[PDB]
Parts: sequence; C-alpha cells; structure tokens
Amino acid sequence: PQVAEDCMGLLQLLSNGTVLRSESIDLITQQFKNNQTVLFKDSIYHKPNNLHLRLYKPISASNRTALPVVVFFHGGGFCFGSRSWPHFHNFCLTLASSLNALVVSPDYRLAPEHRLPAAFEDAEAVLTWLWDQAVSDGVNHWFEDGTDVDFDRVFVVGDSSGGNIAHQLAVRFGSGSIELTPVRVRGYVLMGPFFGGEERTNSENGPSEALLSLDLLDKFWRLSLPNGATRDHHMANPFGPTSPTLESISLEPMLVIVGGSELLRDRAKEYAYKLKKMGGKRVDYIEFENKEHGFYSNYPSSEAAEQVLRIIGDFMNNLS
Repeated sequence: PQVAEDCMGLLQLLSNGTVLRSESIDLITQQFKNNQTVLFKDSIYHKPNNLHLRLYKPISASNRTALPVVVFFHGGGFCFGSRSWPHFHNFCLTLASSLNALVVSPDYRLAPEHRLPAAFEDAEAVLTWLWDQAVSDGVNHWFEDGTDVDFDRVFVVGDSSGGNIAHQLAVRFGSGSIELTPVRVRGYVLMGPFFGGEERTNSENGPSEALLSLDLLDKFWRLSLPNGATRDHHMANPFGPTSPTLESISLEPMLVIVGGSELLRDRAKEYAYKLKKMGGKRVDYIEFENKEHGFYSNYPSSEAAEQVLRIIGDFMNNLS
C-alpha cells in the first residue's frame, strides 16, 4: 500500500514547522490585564541536519539584569513536535516571561525516520552550540539589540520525551564526559518524563488518559528505540541493566513534576525516589493530584499550570 508512504510523509510534514526570517515579538498574559512582551527569533544550530532552535528574550527584565538560560526540550514521544508549534511556542513565551529567563527551544530529529539516540545527539549539539555562543561574544548578535546572558545559570526543562532528553544530558554532564565551561547547568526539570520499561507499573496498567494510552506509549518506544531493542533499553529505562550506575556519577539537582492521574506517574516517582536514596542527589518529586499528562501546557491560565511555573522559578532561585 502506497497509503503507507503517505502516512510516513504525513508525520514528517506535520512536525516540520517553520523558520522565522526576522525576529518577532509576541504579547503574553501573566498570572488578561497584566501583559508582557517577549522577543524571539529562530537560529540554526546544526547545519548538516538543518536543525533550528528558538531563542526567547523577555524584554522588560533583559535590560535590567543578566538573564539565566532555560533550555526547553518539547515533548511528542520522540515522534511529534516542533519548536514552532503554537502549543510549544506558547509555553516558551510563558517560560520566558514568568521565569525572567532567556529560553532556548530547539528542534530535534524525530522517529521513526531518525531513531534514538538521534534526539540525544541533537540535544548535546544544542548545549555545544550554546557553549560556542558563550565563548565567542555571540549573544550580542542574537537580536537587533544587546543581550546580557548569565551562562553560569543554565537550566534544562524537559517535557515528556524532552524530560527523558534532560535525564540523558544530566547523566552525560554528571559523568564528566561532556564539559562545557563557562556553560554551567545548575538544575534539571523533568516534567512527566517519558521513561519506559518492559514490565508495567500500576499506573501504566491503569485507565487511559485524555490523549495518552499505554498502547500509544508502547508505539512511541517501538518506533523510536532502535530495531530489535526492548523498552528496558537504557535510552528508555534509566534503571535497566546497561547504565544504571547513577550512584557513581554526580547528578545535578533535579525536579520531577507529574500529574496524579498520569500513566507515567509510577515510573517518575520510582525514578525520583531511587535517586533520593543514592547519596548526594537532591531530587524533589512533585505530584499534582488528579492531573493528566502535560496539564502545565495543555491548560495554561489554570491554577495547576501557574503553580508549576512558580515551582520552577523557586527551584531556579534556590540554585543560584
């Protein structure tokens, strides 16, 4: 059937997004009366793969002080998503304005065309691109304006599959493997992190969500993990028999945020508490009762979404 080549090409066109030619400004309503302007523009960070990221600058506080960096990795189960998608663009406008930080929102290669670890390799290229900009006075060319950026205050915020990406970066940075001074990642925020495993948890065997189901999560892993791999692969299960030696590596402080009704609740809770009992690991586990996957971005202007942005801000303030 040729209708199969088309549904494949549909996935590519669906998450291809667009690239802005010039810088643009949007209005974002803060926690409909209080507004805020956020400057943003697209830049290429990997020329061979034609991968772009979006930089966000809150205009009001950028001229007041040096901004910390928030690298945001969007979700999509390693198969969907783009930094230009309005759902993710709106969340980054909220991230920049509420956290008073420069937001870096990069695209990354998607499965099944680019199976894992293609997404993790792209994430490291993002941080390496950030390092290249930091040491070369490149922030001054980021906009038609000066930009003061505190590269000693970098934070990685990962949504769903981006939360998995954030964990892989935290491991690679904490193991002394990659090292990008003066870029210093002080903390990691894992928001409903897309972790997997062959054996099911109780919440994974529970009722389906508004969008997520256990069958959909299985199809995500199967289409994104390499051919012939199981859900116990280290790229899916952080505690699989491949790279579970997290006791040795020095992990940065972490924040795990999930909804109480999430299918991925038990995996993230087990992930956080296995880390809390490892020595030298500061991990805060926060569970929002009766919420499903992506409540912080699926329902903005709701109380739960605003509390998440506050918790991330407090988490950033304490770490610096």
